[PDB]
Amino acid sequence: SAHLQWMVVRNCSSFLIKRNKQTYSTEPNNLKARNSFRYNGLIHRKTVGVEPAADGKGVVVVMKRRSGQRKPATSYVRTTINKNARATLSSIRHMIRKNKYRPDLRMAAIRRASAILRSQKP
Amino acid sequence: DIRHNKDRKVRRKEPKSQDIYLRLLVKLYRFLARRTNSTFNQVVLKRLFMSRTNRPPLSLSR
Amino acid sequence: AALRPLVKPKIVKKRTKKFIRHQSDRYVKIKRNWRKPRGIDNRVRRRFKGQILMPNIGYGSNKKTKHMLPSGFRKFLVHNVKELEVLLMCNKSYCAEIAHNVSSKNRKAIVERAAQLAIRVTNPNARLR
Amino acid sequence: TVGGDKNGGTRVVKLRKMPRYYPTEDVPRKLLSHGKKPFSQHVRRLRSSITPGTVLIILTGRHRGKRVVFLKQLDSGLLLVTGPLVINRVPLRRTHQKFVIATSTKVDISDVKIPKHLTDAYFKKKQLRKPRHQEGEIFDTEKEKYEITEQRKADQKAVDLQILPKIKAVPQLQGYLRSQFSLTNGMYPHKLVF
Amino acid sequence: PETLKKKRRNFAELKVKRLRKKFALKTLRKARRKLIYEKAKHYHKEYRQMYRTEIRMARMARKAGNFYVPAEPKLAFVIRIRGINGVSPKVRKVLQLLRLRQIFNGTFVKLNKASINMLRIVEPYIAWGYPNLKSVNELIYKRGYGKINKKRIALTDNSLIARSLGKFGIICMEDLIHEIYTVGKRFKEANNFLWPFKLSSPRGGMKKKTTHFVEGGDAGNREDQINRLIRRMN
RNA sequence: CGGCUACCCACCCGACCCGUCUUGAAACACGGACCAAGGAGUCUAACACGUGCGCGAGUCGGGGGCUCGCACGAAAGCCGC
RNA sequence: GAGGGCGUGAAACCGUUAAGAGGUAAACGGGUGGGGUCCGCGCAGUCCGCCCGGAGGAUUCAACCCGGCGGCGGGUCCGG
Ligand SMILES: [Mg+2]
Ligand SMILES: [Mg+2]
Ligand SMILES: [Mg+2]
Ligand SMILES: [Mg+2]
Ligand SMILES: [Mg+2]
Ligand SMILES: [Mg+2]
Ligand SMILES: [Mg+2]
Ligand SMILES: [Mg+2]
Ligand SMILES: [Mg+2]
Ligand SMILES: [Mg+2]
Ligand SMILES: [Mg+2]
Ligand SMILES: [Mg+2]
Ligand SMILES: [Mg+2]
Ligand SMILES: [Mg+2]
Ligand SMILES: [Mg+2]
Repeated sequence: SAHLQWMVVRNCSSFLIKRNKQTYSTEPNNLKARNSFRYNGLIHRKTVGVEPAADGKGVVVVMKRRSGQRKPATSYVRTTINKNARATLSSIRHMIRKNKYRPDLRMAAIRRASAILRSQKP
Repeated sequence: DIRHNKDRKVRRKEPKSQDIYLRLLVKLYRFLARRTNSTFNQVVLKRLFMSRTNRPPLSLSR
Repeated sequence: AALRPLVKPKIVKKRTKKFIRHQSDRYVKIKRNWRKPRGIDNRVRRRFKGQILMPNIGYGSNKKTKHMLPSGFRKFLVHNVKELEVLLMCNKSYCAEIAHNVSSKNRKAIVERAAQLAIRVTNPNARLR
Repeated sequence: TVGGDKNGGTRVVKLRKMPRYYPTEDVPRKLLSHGKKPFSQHVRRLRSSITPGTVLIILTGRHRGKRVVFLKQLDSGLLLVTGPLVINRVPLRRTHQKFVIATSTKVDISDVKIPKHLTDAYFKKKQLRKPRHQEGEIFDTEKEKYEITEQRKADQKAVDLQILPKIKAVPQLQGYLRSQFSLTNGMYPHKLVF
Repeated sequence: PETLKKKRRNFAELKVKRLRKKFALKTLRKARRKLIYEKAKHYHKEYRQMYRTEIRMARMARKAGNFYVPAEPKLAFVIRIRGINGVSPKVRKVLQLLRLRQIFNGTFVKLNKASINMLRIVEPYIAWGYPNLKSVNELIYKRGYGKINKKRIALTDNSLIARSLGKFGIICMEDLIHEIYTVGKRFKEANNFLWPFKLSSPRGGMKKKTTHFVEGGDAGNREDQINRLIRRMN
């Protein structure tokens, strides 16, 4: 039930900021900032997300387990990748190309990972 | 030139109701009537935009 | 060494002047804001020559360059650091603008986060001593 | 590509590896237009009044209306002219076709015997600087202006010693080229015959 | 896998399936090219013969001291001359039926007993004449616009004509020009397919626009002099 | 060095003072010295049409009663012979 | 710069200081030019990121295997 939930979340929902002519969805598990159906990370059975590590280096990747639904305690598996600028970029690409696992938004995840690595470099 | 009093088609192209299930039905039947090239799909998509009056309740004996 | 945006075209404006309300110069009670003149024998309503101009849909700027700053970015208003990381993916076309009611203690943190994220800020180095 | 190693056999090497950084929202590609050539592949045009051995007036140059002799057309589309340094102090100079006025006078120059080493690449402006930041000296280059010799004077002395025997044959050409063109009050160019 | 190795050959088989189709399409396109070339050649020969026979008949008649009169031209080009506001409905209806709504536009009309009177009704607002072959050629090439649908699509490729009007045999623009200049059984469709030719203002300047051409103006019958005006309007 | 603009000045062209009654308003027709605040199509009952919702030859508890005393409860929940 | 109808302190109006202008009342729209405040840059000296071929140094991993956990996919729907 992805479209049924999107017809409720597309408006009248929290996390949404549209003060200017552009709107932003701002979910804890989301790659881009656009409030769209193909990029929402709360309504699908399979979701990929990247995030800067809490220690100060590396990238954490959150994947929707899909094994047990409606159980947000273990619904997300979190891994940590701390490698050079290319090994992480290749591992994240394999994580979406080898498995089917939502083949789209692969470029979105890769771009976000590269952008957060650019900020982790200094 | 030509008068512009009848240039705008008054027919509706979007359901005024906010029912989510009706919206999903419209989103599905629009794709069907656009792709399958079926006049039945076209007419059943057109009949979903209609209001409460234009969709009369058909009885069982009829 | 300002932050280079993405490709930007030469923005052209159809009208560079702001529309002035009719007879707003003679009386100071009449604000500069434009109001549609609805007189039965007014010159501006029937568009006599030599009078002031009325704003219509024709003066609409190009949609490709609408809401674009002269630097080449499009501004987005922020309040804290949480609403700054949302512009991470759109740093090449969109830029940040800190609100006016943000204190100087919490403003420098936003500036440092934007500098780390390589996000253009329209009002940098503001309210410094 | 497969190269030997120290331990563990040999490992394959992948040339042109994947990039490490991706800029977001990259610019799309063009529409692949046609009929557009670079400057090096353009066809060069010349006016019928500009023939080898013609006098030209340098209007927009730094000489501001000097009479020079035209030698030949280069490959980039610019005219290679020269005035006798004894007559008028102008070296072998590059000029533009549309920026000169051609006088109907002609000089027998067919036996010019122009060298082949000088070309469009021979006439360039090179600027270099030692420091990257700002300093008192002006780049250490423009302070002492260019004074390259033994190559700018060699070809000049090779060409003028051949051009002068052809100019001095005309009864009053060395003075005509010495003079500088100017517009007085009595004549207008639309009626003047050049 | 072996199934993937067989799918490798199936990919080449589908490539050959597309290649044979595109090769047949290219051969058919070359055949249609040759066909339209031959049709244009035949039309040029027909134009030569029809232009020479007009002088042939006159020369063979003048030898016996007897005058020869040609046939009345069956095609007439009409241009709108006057403006929009300030027109009677009796003539505005005819202007709307002649597809002449805005000023300075022209269309071809098949001359008949009804069309002659229709033009006479709106004579003060139109300038009509007998177009020439080169004028028709220019009006179809430069200002040629057809409507495959309710939109005005520019005439650039012969496929645009062959798709909408090819069911009668007018596949090419030369066929269109021939059907226009040699009005026959399929002239109405070819004329209605063409959008009203939006013409520019003349160069030499129109003399006494409100006066008839006979009195010294321009709004009237310009049988042979309308080409000199078309040359400046287009 | 670049800068449109809500800064000032000058030239060229066009430019009569706004609102409503009127076929006709800049009028020798009426109101306005200027500025700040307030200021005018609301609400109830009934009717007609159209739209959204729920049920459907049925529909409606707005009138009362029931559970526990309740800041939110002058709410909400229920009646089923 | 809260001094006994004293929080904040607008407009009409008036005084002073600075700038500019002045015979067709002032004002106004279209287009330029001049002056001034201010803004951004430091002005013959400043564009970014990717790949490769070279010039020097330091590091563990990546190829591959092993231990091993976490998730993906379907075959038997196997014990349920
Ligand atoms: Mg209208
Ligand atoms: Mg109507
Ligand atoms: Mg009126
Ligand atoms: Mg002219
Ligand atoms: Mg009023
Ligand atoms: Mg009255
Ligand atoms: Mg009266
Ligand atoms: Mg009035
Ligand atoms: Mg009055
Ligand atoms: Mg009176
Ligand atoms: Mg009064
Ligand atoms: Mg008020
Ligand atoms: Mg105080
Ligand atoms: Mg006080
Ligand atoms: Mg003064």
